[PDB]
Amino acid sequence: DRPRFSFSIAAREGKARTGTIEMKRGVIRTPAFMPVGTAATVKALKPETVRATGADIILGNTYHLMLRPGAERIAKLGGLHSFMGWDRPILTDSGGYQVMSLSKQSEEGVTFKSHGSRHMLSPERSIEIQHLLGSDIVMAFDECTPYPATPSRAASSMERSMRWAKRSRDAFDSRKEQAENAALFGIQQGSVFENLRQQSADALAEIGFDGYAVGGLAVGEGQDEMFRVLDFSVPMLPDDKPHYLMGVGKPDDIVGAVERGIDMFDCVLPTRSGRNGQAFTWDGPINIRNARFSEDLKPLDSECHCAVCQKWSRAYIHHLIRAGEILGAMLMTEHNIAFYQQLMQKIRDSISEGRFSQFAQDFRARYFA
Amino acid sequence: DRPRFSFSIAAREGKARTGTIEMKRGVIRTPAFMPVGTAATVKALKPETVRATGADIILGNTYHLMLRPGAERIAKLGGLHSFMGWDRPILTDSGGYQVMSLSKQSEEGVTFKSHGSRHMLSPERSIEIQHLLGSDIVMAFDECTPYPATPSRAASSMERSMRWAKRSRDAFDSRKEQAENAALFGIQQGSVFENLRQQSADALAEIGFDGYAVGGLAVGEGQDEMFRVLDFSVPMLPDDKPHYLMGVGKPDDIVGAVERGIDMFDCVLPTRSGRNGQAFTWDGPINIRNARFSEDLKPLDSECHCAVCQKWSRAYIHHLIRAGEILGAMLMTEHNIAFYQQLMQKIRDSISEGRFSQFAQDFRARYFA
Ligand SMILES: [Cl-]
Ligand SMILES: [Cl-]
Ligand SMILES: [Zn+2]
Ligand SMILES: [Zn+2]
Repeated sequence: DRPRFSFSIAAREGKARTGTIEMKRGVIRTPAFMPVGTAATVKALKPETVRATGADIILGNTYHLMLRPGAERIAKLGGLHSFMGWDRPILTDSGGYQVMSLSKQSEEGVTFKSHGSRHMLSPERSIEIQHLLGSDIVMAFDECTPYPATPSRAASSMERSMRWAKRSRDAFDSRKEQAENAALFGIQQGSVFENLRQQSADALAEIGFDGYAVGGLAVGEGQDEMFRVLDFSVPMLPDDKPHYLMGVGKPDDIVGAVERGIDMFDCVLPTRSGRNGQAFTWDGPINIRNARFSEDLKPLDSECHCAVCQKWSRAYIHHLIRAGEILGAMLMTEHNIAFYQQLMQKIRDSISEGRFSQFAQDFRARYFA
Repeated sequence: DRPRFSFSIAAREGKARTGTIEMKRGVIRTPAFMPVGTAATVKALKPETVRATGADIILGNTYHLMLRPGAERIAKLGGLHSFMGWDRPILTDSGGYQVMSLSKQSEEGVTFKSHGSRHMLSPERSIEIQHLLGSDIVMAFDECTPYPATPSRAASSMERSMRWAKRSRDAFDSRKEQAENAALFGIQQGSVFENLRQQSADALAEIGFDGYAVGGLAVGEGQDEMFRVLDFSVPMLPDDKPHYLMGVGKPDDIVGAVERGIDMFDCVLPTRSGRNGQAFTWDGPINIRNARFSEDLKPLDSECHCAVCQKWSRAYIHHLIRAGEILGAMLMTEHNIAFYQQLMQKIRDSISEGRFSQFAQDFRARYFA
């Protein structure tokens, strides 16, 4: 009854869009934020809590899960959805970034040492691992180069990534169960160079994908440069397909990226920085460990609708985090993920109502005040 | 409308009793197990989850809370119940054991260094701290001696504890809000010596308390010796008041202690050992980290009614705990506390039905098989 993958744009304002991706396991409202669930858990949250915050889809990692607990093992246990208890869509990263980030490169693929066993990844093996996991949105396997990259290392990694994108496409299409029930996204590369981004976009559009990610950003280029690259890169992608900015980001990063045509986001910031004591508020981030919160009976944020802000004070959460208590990480993480989802809802509503430009201005004025 | 403290025994079988303690913040079904909430949290659980497992009352610690976040601070923030979000009864230990365990003794009290500021505790100060916390069941402040104690160190600590019990009684009665809304328990001491236990029981009964704890056990004496001391010590206490065995214990410890007349228990074992990978089952404890569980799709326990066993496999929880994931600690802890509460429910039902002797035999035969 439900479709494999149907993206519908309900409203536009400038370059920003809002709409839905319908998939067999559920609907994804866009612009969407995906909580990161690296090792088959969104850290410190039950899946029901992740859903309660408003998340429609989570992200899992091919590289981590292939090492622990193992992709064939997860398949034997019934797939990633059943294993971790999340029955809605899951997007899996292909492994390319973490192989470079955490762990021998050739045209066939890459061999590497686990962060210390030896493992192989290729476009075909990445697609097969994501099939074994049961991913709903499969990412093409690419080759990343560190930042800052020379123009030579940018062009060579990009063209190989495009050759690997065609191999990923073919491996995915060769697996009937995958091609009938999942979607495949290609990844635009080319670093900060407009002509390479164009060559990458053209190659991916020639192959044909369900969605297009902007890769190679959120690697330490600063917000000004990221926005500058998004300015020319997103219009190169097919307008009628979703645009996914990998690894981004801070709340203001997300707002500016939506203003430039991005529909999907993932980032560890709300979870990781929550465990570290950083809470997001409409008046900017706060560090709850600061002594100024020790007797503050207000919730983390005065407008937030999350269950944490309905029940517990800053003072209590300050105590938990300073004491190293697990409940501190749980409450900070639930609030931060809920805050991110409320940001996405405000973005979606304001685009639908044709007042997203004003929302972005009002958001920034208060958030950086 | 609700009474300050009303203990009713609904059924008996041998020395075992089952019934209720009615208090202003709720009813406590006995025999009762109290999850330990040391630093104003039952580790890795929201209070709603603690309640969902069946807990009627939790335990907090005078010694830890007076150091962090501070008793006057908690009172300024509205009391411990409001601070941590648990609106049901709270029993607070008086500080005597942790002062000895974790941190200069005289007849007036004890001075000590925090585990490194300097602090004072006396019967009057302990009662006042528990008043500031808003405890529902206040423990008399006593002087503990390490195990194994000589007969001289046992008698001297006990008689001082009895002098301190009268001072605790007087300080409690002097505080109208405390005396009208909370209860006060005295602590029997005397180590493994029958005559000292009798002198202690007589002194406490002369003073008069709402309930009577058996102190000085669960300090490394083994189950045989603990049971031997309970055999003669519990009958010395007033029959018409609750009997509280502090710091106990393993499931078989609890069953045997109920067989000897104990009504209330607290222990860190289900929480602490849950975080460490030990799950309690009706077939005995298992360590979920063991490789034998890596592909085991069964729940932690085949009969357990808890939400963890309804949803997740041993294999998943094995992965979480081996990966150091917070959700592993959350799920193990919820299951273990739920298992303890189901044990207490089975104990209560079997005493009510006059088949507790058979339950204890059936429990032990299966648990140690
Ligand atoms: Cl994270
Ligand atoms: Cl604990
Ligand atoms: Zn909130
Ligand atoms: Zn269970």
